Amino acid sequence: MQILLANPRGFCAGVDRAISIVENALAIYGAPIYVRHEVVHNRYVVDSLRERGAIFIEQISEVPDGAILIFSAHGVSQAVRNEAKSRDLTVFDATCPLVTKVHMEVARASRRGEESILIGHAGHPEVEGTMGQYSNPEGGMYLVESPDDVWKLTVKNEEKLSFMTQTTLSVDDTSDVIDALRKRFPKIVGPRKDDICYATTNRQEAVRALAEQAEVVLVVGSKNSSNSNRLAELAQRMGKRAFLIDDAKDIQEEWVKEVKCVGVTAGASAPDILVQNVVARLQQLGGGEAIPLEGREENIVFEVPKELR
Ligand SMILES: O=P(O)(O)OP(=O)(O)OCCCCO
Ligand code: SF4
Repeated sequence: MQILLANPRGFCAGVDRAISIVENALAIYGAPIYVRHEVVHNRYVVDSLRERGAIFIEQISEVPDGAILIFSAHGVSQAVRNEAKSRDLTVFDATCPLVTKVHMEVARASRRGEESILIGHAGHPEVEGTMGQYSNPEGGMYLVESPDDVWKLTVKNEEKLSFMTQTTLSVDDTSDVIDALRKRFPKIVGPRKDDICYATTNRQEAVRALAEQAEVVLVVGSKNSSNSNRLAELAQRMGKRAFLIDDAKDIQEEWVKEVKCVGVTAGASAPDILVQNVVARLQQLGGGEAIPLEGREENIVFEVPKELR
């Protein structure tokens, strides 16, 4: 059985920065360091950090006075930030710079009192954080997930309307929502294409090329990671069996029995050691040396804030 590796795969620049922010906090200040939400949606990364004394909470009212609190890479609402700010807390912000870029647009729309539409998945923490930058009651901030949602949306002034997206969506599905938004609201203003980040776009392009070659695709990533689920979905829609797995223990022998080519990729929140262990297990199940595919080069790094070097 041949094993192909997608390229690019695995950690993006925002995830590497956010993990480094927690580790450095722990190294500088000691345990405990509190973190609002899983710093990234990866069970291994979060368990790792938990065993080293990070405490992950959902709500700020779970954090003691005077503690150190880190916001996860997904970002947080103005309300969360004020709730932390007017509290005793030392805060470091691990929000990815590419999520903050979208927040700055929503904030500008809010100040002008002009309506904004976010394309994103209800309940996702990045969506809560981004919707949560809009506060002007004179305007409005609306979430849409699909063309159907666009077809039922009514707004107050469609002459003054902008859109923004979550960064970890399907490029193809988002394109269909934006096509609907432009047809419904011909004056709507937005980015050229979407706010989908380089890392999401690049891993979906890489998984398309992988699925073209492989009969079965394993995507290393946790169930609550949006971008990881989009990679699995993409391979499934190309007609390949695709599984989202946390680690090598999850591989069921039936999935690769009689399979001549298996592909492996990893979401932006999944560490390389997990892919290494998945490859070692596929080798036990008859796979040969892992062959990395040729891929688009990634060169972006985001540094930790100087306070945490
Ligand atoms: O893919 P999602 O947005 O669920 O988040 P993740 O933690 O799995 O991957 C890194 C994204 C962090 C902010 O975009
Ligand atoms: S997936 Fe994209 S937006 Fe999210 S942390 Fe990575 S680079 Fe940033």
